[PDB]
Amino acid sequence: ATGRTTIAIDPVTRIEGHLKAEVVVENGKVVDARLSGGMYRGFETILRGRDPRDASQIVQRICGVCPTAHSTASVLALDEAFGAKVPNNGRITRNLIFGANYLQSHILHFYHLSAQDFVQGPDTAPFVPRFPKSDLRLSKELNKAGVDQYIEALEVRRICHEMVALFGGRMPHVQGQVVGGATEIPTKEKLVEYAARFKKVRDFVEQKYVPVVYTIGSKYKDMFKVGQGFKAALCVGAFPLDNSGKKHLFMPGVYAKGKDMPFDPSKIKEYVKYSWFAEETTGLNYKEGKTIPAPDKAGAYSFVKAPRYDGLSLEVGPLARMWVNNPELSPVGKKLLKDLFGISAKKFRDLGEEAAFSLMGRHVARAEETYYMLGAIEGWLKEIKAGEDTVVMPAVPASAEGTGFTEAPRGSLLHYVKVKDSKIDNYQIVSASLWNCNPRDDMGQRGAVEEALIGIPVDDIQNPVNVARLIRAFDPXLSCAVH
Amino acid sequence: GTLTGERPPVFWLQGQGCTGCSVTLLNSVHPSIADVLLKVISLEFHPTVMAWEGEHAIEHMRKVAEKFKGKFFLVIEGSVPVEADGKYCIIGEANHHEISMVDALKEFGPNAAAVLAVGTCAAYGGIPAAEGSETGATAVSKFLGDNGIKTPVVNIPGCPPHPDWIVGTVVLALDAIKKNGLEGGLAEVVKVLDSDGRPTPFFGRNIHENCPYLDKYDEGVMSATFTDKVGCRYDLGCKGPMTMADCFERKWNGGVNWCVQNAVCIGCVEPDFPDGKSPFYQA
Ligand code: SF4
Ligand code: SF4
Ligand code: FCO
Ligand SMILES: [Cl-]
Ligand SMILES: [Fe+2]
Ligand code: NI
Ligand SMILES: [S]
Repeated sequence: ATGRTTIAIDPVTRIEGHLKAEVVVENGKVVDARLSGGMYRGFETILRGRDPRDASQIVQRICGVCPTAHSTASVLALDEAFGAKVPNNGRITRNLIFGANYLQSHILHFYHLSAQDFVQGPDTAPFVPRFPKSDLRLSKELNKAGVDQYIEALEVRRICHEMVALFGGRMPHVQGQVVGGATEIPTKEKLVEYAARFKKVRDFVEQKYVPVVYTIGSKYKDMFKVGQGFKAALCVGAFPLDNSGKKHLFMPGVYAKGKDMPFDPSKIKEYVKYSWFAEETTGLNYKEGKTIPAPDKAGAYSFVKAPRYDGLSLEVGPLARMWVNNPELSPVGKKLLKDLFGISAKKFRDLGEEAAFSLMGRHVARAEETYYMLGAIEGWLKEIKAGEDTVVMPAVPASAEGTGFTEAPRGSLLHYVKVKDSKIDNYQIVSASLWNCNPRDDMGQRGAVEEALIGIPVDDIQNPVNVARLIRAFDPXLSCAVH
Repeated sequence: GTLTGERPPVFWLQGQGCTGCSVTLLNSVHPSIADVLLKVISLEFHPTVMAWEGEHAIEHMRKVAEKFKGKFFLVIEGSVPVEADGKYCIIGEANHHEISMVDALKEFGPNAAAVLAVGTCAAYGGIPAAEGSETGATAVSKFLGDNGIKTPVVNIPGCPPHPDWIVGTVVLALDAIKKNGLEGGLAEVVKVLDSDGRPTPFFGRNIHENCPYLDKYDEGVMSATFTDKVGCRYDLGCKGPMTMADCFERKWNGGVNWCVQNAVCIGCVEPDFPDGKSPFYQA
């Protein structure tokens, strides 16, 4: 048996943003963890005093990987506050703009962020140097397939951004979503252009990406046995499928302690004992949220606040959404689960709680979700009406409030705005990687990733590769988490 | 390019950025990002994409920086916050010491061949320096000057920049250096920067004076809803008149759209962005 080694990793690379992870290893396993989000900008104070319509541009600069998610949450919050009634065709157009970035983001995450955890790249920077014992298990052929797909995926993710820009104007940082809808009516010609790009993305997802995740996973079966954490998840709903506000591609729900429960947003509170914010601001629901930085506060270790749902520490993201909603698995997933794993499965939960809530399970969920999104986009391409108006032009209210709820590629996102004297009085963001990558709450309960690190194997303290492998399975974005 | 050609070392440091300047670069069409990474530059440190991590990644950058002292390119994405002794942006930890963005720029800035301030945050402060902020977010050139660091700075702004502005500025610099050496080449680059540090091939022309809707502007024919694509966008908030960029011709994302066609220009390449360009949706 071995004793303790304490390992600090700053920067954690092949994520978005600024993260330090510190783990305590005893006898070959992580026994404690602390995550530190290291960069703060303070959008919630920058936004104050502005014309509320500016928010749907300003807030995207929280993150240039998921800006369409922030755009969406912001315009939904503004729609509610302004009483803007988005035309049906604008609802669909928004779904086409945002849906295309789910494809971009998941492909970016698996190939350009995560795949080097399992694949040795070409012998030049930024693929070397790396840990001398990186635990890269793939055959020469399968490793080369991984590199070839990494390279192809650079073009595929770029094509996804062309899809976003067709009706979104440009990407990163769309111009095409505003309060009241979408700024550009889709034309027949541009819908052909979107569909032609979408077909190429679909073929890559179906033929390369989903199969490679199961295939690599089958060489790392041990990675389905670690990373469970609390086995607790959150989904707030996303992609409205009609104009009622009640039907969504991903429906809301909470899962914790083995039980499904409804989602009530009034049960969200953000704690700050272990966060660099003034102690008087602890425990606030977002409708009363406050952002008062305290970078010298003793005992704190992160610029991420600690959100809790009725006291529960929950995770968010593809696993959360796919677990809560339990869709049918992809045809190739069903086949490869049988052929490579001996698993008979029809729906996502047939993986079982332990394997789903695991390091490799989160990669599988993300690939499955990418396939699921293809069918949603196909549906929207059949439902959209070329030439039909997509926007209304609402007057700015003097006094109002609104909340926008959606699912960013990494998990649940909400924006809350309060307007007073026709200007932003408060704006509060509760984002996906906030739920995943937060520090302890005021009672000392760890954040989701902190808890999922417990039990991670570190058989070689000189090459502790599984620490960051676990972190990357959650697709962290610390710029989103801190804002 | 060729896989076996000369490729200068680049370190890419993120301060108060959003990673959008990195993502926009990933969207380069010609040359593709694969070709940039394998044939044009050697990206030795970049936290979003590099293989190694933590103190080992920092030490790798330090070893390359010593070997190529005076000769590496330093890209900065995001602003540099000076308040609270730099604590609003920590970029790494090595030798049991945290490394702030302030520390990192003081360490590597003096030893770079040139600093490329990519994006409006790095070039001019941008959103992190806007009204309501409290981190002391500072533009690269100002931070370096305040600290006596004389290394040349080239600004490639935008929020985000177009990939062609980033790659094209790199290509222009590398060509000047091939013809004239490092000092002579950087002198030739500086000669083609405007008063805001921006390369004139990309930022030397005004959007509005080259806009396809200029006739409508001059006739006073203004769209009243975003989806009316016939009229000028001025009353909807377009900041084209005060913006120097080539978007009207280059467009975005493989030429599929641009901000004025789709909605409005928000003036994202300008030193006063965002506050001097706000409100975005009124003239
Ligand atoms: S105000 Fe904008 S849309 Fe109108 S002519 Fe000028 S740049 Fe073009
Ligand atoms: S059109 Fe205006 S807002 Fe759009 S990228 Fe060009 S300068 Fe920036
Ligand atoms: N996806 C994404 Fe960004 C994060 N985390 C948000 O919300
Ligand atoms: Cl997004
Ligand atoms: Fe927040
Ligand atoms: Ni993000
Ligand atoms: S993100």
